[PDB]
Amino acid sequence: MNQGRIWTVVKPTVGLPLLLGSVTVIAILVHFAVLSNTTWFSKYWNGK
Amino acid sequence: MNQGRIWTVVKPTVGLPLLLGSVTVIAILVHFAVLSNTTWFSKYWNGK
Amino acid sequence: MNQGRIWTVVKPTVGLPLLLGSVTVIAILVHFAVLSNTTWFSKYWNGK
Amino acid sequence: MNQGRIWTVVKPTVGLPLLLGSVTVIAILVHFAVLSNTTWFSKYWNGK
Amino acid sequence: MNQGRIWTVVKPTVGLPLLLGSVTVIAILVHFAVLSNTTWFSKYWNGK
Amino acid sequence: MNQGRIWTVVKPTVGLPLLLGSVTVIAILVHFAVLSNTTWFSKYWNGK
Amino acid sequence: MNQGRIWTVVKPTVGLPLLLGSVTVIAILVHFAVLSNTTWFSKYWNGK
Amino acid sequence: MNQGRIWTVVKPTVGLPLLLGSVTVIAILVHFAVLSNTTWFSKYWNGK
Amino acid sequence: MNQGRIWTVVKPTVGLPLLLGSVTVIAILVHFAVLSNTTWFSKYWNGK
Amino acid sequence: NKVWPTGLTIAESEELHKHVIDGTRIFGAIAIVAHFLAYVYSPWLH
Amino acid sequence: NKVWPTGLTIAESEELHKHVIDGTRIFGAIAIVAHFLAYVYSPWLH
Amino acid sequence: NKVWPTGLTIAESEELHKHVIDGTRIFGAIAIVAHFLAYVYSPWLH
Amino acid sequence: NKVWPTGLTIAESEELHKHVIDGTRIFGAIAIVAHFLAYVYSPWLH
Amino acid sequence: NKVWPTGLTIAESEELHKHVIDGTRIFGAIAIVAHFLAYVYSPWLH
Amino acid sequence: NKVWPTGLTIAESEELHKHVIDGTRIFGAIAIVAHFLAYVYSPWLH
Amino acid sequence: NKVWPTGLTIAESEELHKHVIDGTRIFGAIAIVAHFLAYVYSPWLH
Amino acid sequence: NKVWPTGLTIAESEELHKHVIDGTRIFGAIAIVAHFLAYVYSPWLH
Amino acid sequence: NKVWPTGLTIAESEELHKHVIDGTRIFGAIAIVAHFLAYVYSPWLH
Amino acid sequence: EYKGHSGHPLILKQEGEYKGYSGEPLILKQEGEYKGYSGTPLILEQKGEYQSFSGTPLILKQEGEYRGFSGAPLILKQDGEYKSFSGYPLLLNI
Ligand code: BCL
Ligand code: BCL
Ligand code: BCL
Ligand code: BCL
Ligand code: BCL
Ligand code: BCL
Ligand SMILES: CC(C)=CCC/C(C)=C/C=C/C(C)=C/C=C/C(C)=C/C=C/C=C(C)/C=C/C=C(C)/C=C/C=C(\C)CCCC(C)(C)O
Ligand SMILES: CC(C)=CCC/C(C)=C/C=C/C(C)=C/C=C/C(C)=C/C=C/C=C(C)/C=C/C=C(C)/C=C/C=C(\C)CCCC(C)(C)O
Ligand SMILES: CC(C)=CCC/C(C)=C/C=C/C(C)=C/C=C/C(C)=C/C=C/C=C(C)/C=C/C=C(C)/C=C/C=C(\C)CCCC(C)(C)O
Ligand SMILES: CC(C)=CCC/C(C)=C/C=C/C(C)=C/C=C/C(C)=C/C=C/C=C(C)/C=C/C=C(C)/C=C/C=C(\C)CCCC(C)(C)O
Ligand SMILES: CC(C)=CCC/C(C)=C/C=C/C(C)=C/C=C/C(C)=C/C=C/C=C(C)/C=C/C=C(C)/C=C/C=C(\C)CCCC(C)(C)O
Repeated sequence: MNQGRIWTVVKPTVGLPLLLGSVTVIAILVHFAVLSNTTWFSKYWNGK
Repeated sequence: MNQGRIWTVVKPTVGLPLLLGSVTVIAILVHFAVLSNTTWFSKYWNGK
Repeated sequence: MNQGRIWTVVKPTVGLPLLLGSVTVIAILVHFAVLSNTTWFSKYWNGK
Repeated sequence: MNQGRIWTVVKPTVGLPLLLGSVTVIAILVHFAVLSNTTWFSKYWNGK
Repeated sequence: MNQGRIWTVVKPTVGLPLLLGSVTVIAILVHFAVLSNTTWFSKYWNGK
Repeated sequence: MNQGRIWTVVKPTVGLPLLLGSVTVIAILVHFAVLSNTTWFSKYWNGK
Repeated sequence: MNQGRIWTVVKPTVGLPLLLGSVTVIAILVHFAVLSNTTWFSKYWNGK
Repeated sequence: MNQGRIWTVVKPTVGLPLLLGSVTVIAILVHFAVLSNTTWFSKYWNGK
Repeated sequence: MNQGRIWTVVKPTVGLPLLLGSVTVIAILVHFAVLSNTTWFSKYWNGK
Repeated sequence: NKVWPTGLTIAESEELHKHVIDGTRIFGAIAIVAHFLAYVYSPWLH
Repeated sequence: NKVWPTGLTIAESEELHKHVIDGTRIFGAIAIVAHFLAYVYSPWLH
Repeated sequence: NKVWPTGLTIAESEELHKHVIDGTRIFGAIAIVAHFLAYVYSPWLH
Repeated sequence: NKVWPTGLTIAESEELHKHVIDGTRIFGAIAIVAHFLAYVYSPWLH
Repeated sequence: NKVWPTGLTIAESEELHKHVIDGTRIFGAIAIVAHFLAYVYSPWLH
Repeated sequence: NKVWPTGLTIAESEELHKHVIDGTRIFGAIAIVAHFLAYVYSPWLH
Repeated sequence: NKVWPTGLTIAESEELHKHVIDGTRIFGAIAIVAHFLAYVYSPWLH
Repeated sequence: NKVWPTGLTIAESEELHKHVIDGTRIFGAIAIVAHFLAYVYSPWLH
Repeated sequence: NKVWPTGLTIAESEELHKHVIDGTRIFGAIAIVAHFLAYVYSPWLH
Repeated sequence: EYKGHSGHPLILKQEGEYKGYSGEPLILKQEGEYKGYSGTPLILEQKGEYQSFSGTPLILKQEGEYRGFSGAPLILKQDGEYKSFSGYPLLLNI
């Protein structure tokens, strides 16, 4: 909340796509991590 | 519905390909996830 | 049929290769998925 | 046959190497698929 | 704290995205390392 | 021998490296394929 | 201490991020090596 | 010894790095192949 | 000691990073090779 | 108004974003139907 | 009208998009038949 | 003030970063609700 | 006629695409023969 | 002073690096707390 | 004749492609010998 | 003196390398400590 | 003679390729000895 | 003499390459010692 | 003109406009504002400063030297030469 000068030196053409991208990549990885290492999430999809 | 100015600073030649692309890559990854980690989807293709 | 202006802002030298390429890559991936996860498509090549 | 204007908007310096290259890559992938998922292609090399 | 001249010769357009990015990648890798090589972290998610 | 004009629209600085390079990559992949899927080639190195 | 002129011909915009980045990557690899190939480092995190 | 005009159409700044690099990448791949598929080379390092 | 002119046609901004980088990558690969394929180097870290 | 570094004006960008949101709402509508079918014809919540 | 940043007019873009849609409809038509063949000659729904 | 090398003034940069923070606060709000749901319906903290 | 953004006229593009289609038809014919040979010797349909 | 090849003066570089160091020290502060919590709630040293 | 977008004339392009054709023939001749030797010494067809 | 192709003089490069060397000496010093800690607390040579 | 698109003349290109030829001969000459040693000391043909 | 396409004269290139030769010799001289230590303290030839 | 080996024709070409094989229309015209399908509105028109959600404040101003949240100092100054932290010399010279 005090860093807002950052876009004077980091170009938003790289900044926003890398921000919006890597945050989504982290979300994917956390879902894969919990999926690979828990029974309850795997069972949730398997249903029944 | 507030960000309509983003294309003034993120170039559509990268923003729109990455948007449409990564949404598809997410859909691929969710399909591989449910396929690899469920019986019923694996069975659905094996048929009978 | 509603989006036909997209090529005013997405350059065809990238948007057409990426459309044709990714549609092919999606097809390759669905084949490898059904191959890896079914008996009959594996058996279909193995013959007899 | 109607698409012969595509090279007015997709540059041949990329479209031709990608077309020839990806056709070769698709060929390699279909060979590796049948090689891995069939006995007879594997046995054809193992000989006797 | 000696190196404050570095941005005279390393461009912040590359410097800051790599610095923020690789630190985030290192954080991910250390979580995957401890997740793979410990019972208690995996057991923490599995719950019960 | 019809395509003698291809180097008018595909630049030799890319076409010749991609040609010589990918041919070599194909040779490597075919060697690895026969190595992975035959007893006699593995035995040819293992000796005696 | 002889190579002080190397930055007259290697551009710091690439040579410094690669020097800092690769040394970090090397360090990450040596940690993953010793983690995978030793009991005690695996045991150290598992604790008790 | 007939191709010596190739450097009029393939730039040495890419052709020489690709040559020296790929020749080394080939040598690495051959060593990994003989290592993974022979007893005597695996034993040569183990020594004793 | 005959190639001293190579830097007239290979640009030091890439040839020096590629030389120093790849020589390091070679050393990493040889260490991983000897590590994965010997008892004594694997044991050296594990102690005793 | 000025052309910004992407070459669009603010008004052109806002007209562009009308497509992105309409497309996203269309994608949402199809996906909600696809989830309803996947609920009816799979054991997911069932 | 003006050339937009891609170098196309709106009319040249819309004339181009006719190709992209015709190609998609041809691809869709072949795929519908290929699914019917796979339904007949495989256990998928059968 | 001057345009900096990215082509934004300080004031334009600050008005951009307002969106990044508001976006992050909206992301954080949805994520907290998602964690509350995942607590209520999973063995995570049980 | 004008040179389009790739540097080719429409006529030069269509002259190029005659090679791409001729190459595709040659490749298709050569591939059909190899599928016939594979059918003859392999158990694929046999 | 001159603009260096990155487009920043020395003083502009110093003003930038003050943010990087402050950000690093904030990251360090959060990490110490996160390790302390992990020490309390895991067998790590415990 | 004109230099085309690659900076070669048609005559320079054709004189280049003669090297590609003759190089491919030398590769083919060397490869055929390697397949013959492999047939003699391996069980491939043998 | 002349600017070399990287945009630095010899003296600016040599001053730059003073930072690079010192940065390695600091990294080396921390590493010798971290190895000594590992020798004391791990079985590595112990 | 002209500088070609790579910036070399034909003579500069051919004087370069003499290094590529003789460099390949030296690499070949070492590789023969390395293979001879491998034949002598390994069960390869032995 | 002229600057070649890399920006270096022949003399500047040859003065640069002396660093690459002696850098390789230093790396070789360390590597011979590292191999000698591995021969003494590991079963490689031993 | 290219002859080709796989017979004739090798291409189809069309005089006035593209005629589709998959029937007509191939595209929809748009005479004005975007006539979206998923109802309205499609955007919110920002007339002034950013009328954010998630409350206020939304940024903190900087009015001088940066006040580090981790205290001070944030930098060590340099004057006349690089003060080494690992002894001298740092460089040899030719
Ligand atoms: C010999 C194999 C040659 C070939 C040689 C010829 C010759 C010679 C002629 C054509 C002609 C035609 N070719 Mg051709 N052509 C081949 C590949 C193709 C393929 C493809 C593989 O997809 C297609 C779609 C076409 C398309 C066509 C039509 C435009 C046209 C047929 C009109 C006609 O009189 O019809 C009735 C059809 C016929 C008389 C013959 C049709 C032959 C079919 C198309 C061959 C298919 C390949 C076959 C199964 C495998 C051949 C293997 C090779 C021997 C190695 N060619 C290959 C590369 N083609 C003719 C033309 O221009 O007429 C005005 C013509 O004179
Ligand atoms: C079938 C071979 C061609 C084809 C040839 C034609 C022809 C011929 C016509 C159209 C017509 C129409 N086609 Mg078309 N079209 C194809 C692919 C498509 C696809 C698709 C997803 O595949 C779509 C959505 C469309 C869209 C449409 C509309 C733009 C148009 C008016 C429809 C209507 O309400 O008309 C009224 C009509 C009907 C209720 C029935 C029309 C059925 C059409 C002929 C076939 C549609 C696809 C079919 C159901 C599925 C694939 C079949 C297999 C390929 C065998 N085409 C393929 C590539 N199309 C019509 C038109 O332009 O009218 C002015 C028309 O007569
Ligand atoms: C196929 C149907 C269309 C659709 C057709 C319409 C129509 C028609 C109207 C709106 C209107 C609205 N739409 Mg819409 N809209 C769709 C998708 C969306 C989605 C979404 C995430 O999918 C959202 C958030 C919106 C947003 C909105 C609001 C801006 C607005 C007021 C809603 C309301 O409660 O109206 C009152 C309630 C209704 C009109 C009932 C239906 C509203 C809900 C939101 C639609 C849900 C669709 C469902 C998820 C998918 C069904 C798909 C099947 C193929 C049929 N649309 C899909 C793509 N939308 C309205 C408007 O402009 O008001 C001023 C309006 O008249
Ligand atoms: C409705 C959910 C909205 C929201 C709506 C509001 C509203 C409404 C107000 C603020 C206000 C504030 N918001 Mg907000 N805000 C949200 C998310 C955040 C997050 C975050 C990480 O998620 C942060 C750091 C902030 C930051 C802040 C401060 C700038 C300010 C005073 C906080 C305080 O002490 O309130 C103390 C508590 C109150 C004033 C009452 C409760 C207000 C709401 C619930 C925010 C409390 C903060 C808390 C972390 C939110 C968690 C929400 C749950 C995920 C549902 N908002 C989400 C997106 N925000 C206030 C403001 O600007 O006043 C002038 C205010 O009144
Ligand atoms: C509240 C936590 C804040 C913080 C708030 C402050 C405050 C407040 C002050 C400093 C001051 C200092 N800080 Mg600070 N600082 C933090 C993080 C750091 C870290 C780090 C790796 O995390 C470092 C290396 C520094 C560095 C420094 C020095 C430059 C300076 C003198 C320290 C000293 O001996 O004070 C001796 C002591 C004092 C004057 C009073 C007590 C201050 C204590 C010692 C601060 C310890 C922070 C500790 C190392 C890291 C955080 C622990 C976690 C919060 C659990 N800060 C975080 C972000 N910092 C001080 C300063 O400017 O001195 C002139 C000062 O007053
Ligand atoms: C924590 C200590 C500091 C440090 C503080 C100093 C100080 C203080 C001095 C030097 C000086 C020297 N330093 Mg220093 N230096 C460090 C790290 C290094 C490393 C390294 C790989 O880590 C190297 C190779 C050097 C190199 C050198 C030489 C150029 C020079 C002594 C030459 C000599 O023999 O003079 C003859 C011998 C002497 C004058 C006295 C003995 C000096 C000894 C040899 C310094 C040994 C440092 C030791 C290996 C670091 C331990 C790190 C960990 C704390 C374990 N420094 C670390 C970061 N350095 C000296 C100088 O500038 O001289 C003009 C000096 O007095
Ligand atoms: C891994 C596991 C187990 C689980 C993973 C779990 C997980 C993380 C899931 C995450 C899911 C996420 C995040 C989903 C996100 C989905 C989103 C964001 C969808 C967006 C869709 C966007 C569309 C459809 C855009 C269409 C644009 C269009 C049509 C644009 C048209 C533009 C034009 C015509 C130019 C006009 C020019 C002129 C104005 C001049 O006319
Ligand atoms: C992995 C698992 C288990 C599961 C995965 C499941 C999963 C996710 C599946 C997803 C599937 C998806 C998304 C499928 C999407 C398919 C689509 C979109 C197909 C599109 C086809 C488009 C075509 C054919 C375009 C041809 C364009 C053409 C020919 C253009 C020609 C242009 C010209 C001539 C230029 C004119 C210039 C001028 C003269 C006008 O100026
Ligand atoms: C692996 C395991 C087991 C575990 C992994 C554990 C692990 C490490 C987890 C790490 C997690 C981390 C780090 C999470 C970080 C999350 C963050 C940072 C989220 C950020 C969200 C940002 C957003 C939503 C930004 C929206 C921007 C927006 C909307 C911007 C709009 C801009 C505009 C309109 C331009 C205006 C132009 C003009 C001013 C001219 O008008
Ligand atoms: C995996 C297995 C089993 C085995 C693998 C084993 C294996 C191979 C290990 C290999 C290990 C290796 C090789 C390690 C090498 C480590 C090295 C070399 C470390 C170097 C550190 C360098 C640093 C810290 C540099 C900082 C520079 C800095 C901060 C520069 C600052 C510059 C400024 C301020 C600009 C000034 C501007 C103006 C001049 C105008 O004042
Ligand atoms: C996988 C298995 C089992 C097995 C794999 C087996 C296998 C294949 C192994 C292969 C190994 C190979 C090939 C090893 C090769 C090693 C080599 C070649 C090492 C070379 C080192 C070079 C160095 C250190 C250069 C330093 C340059 C320097 C410092 C340059 C300084 C320049 C300056 C100062 C600029 C001056 C500008 C001015 C002022 C003059 O204008």
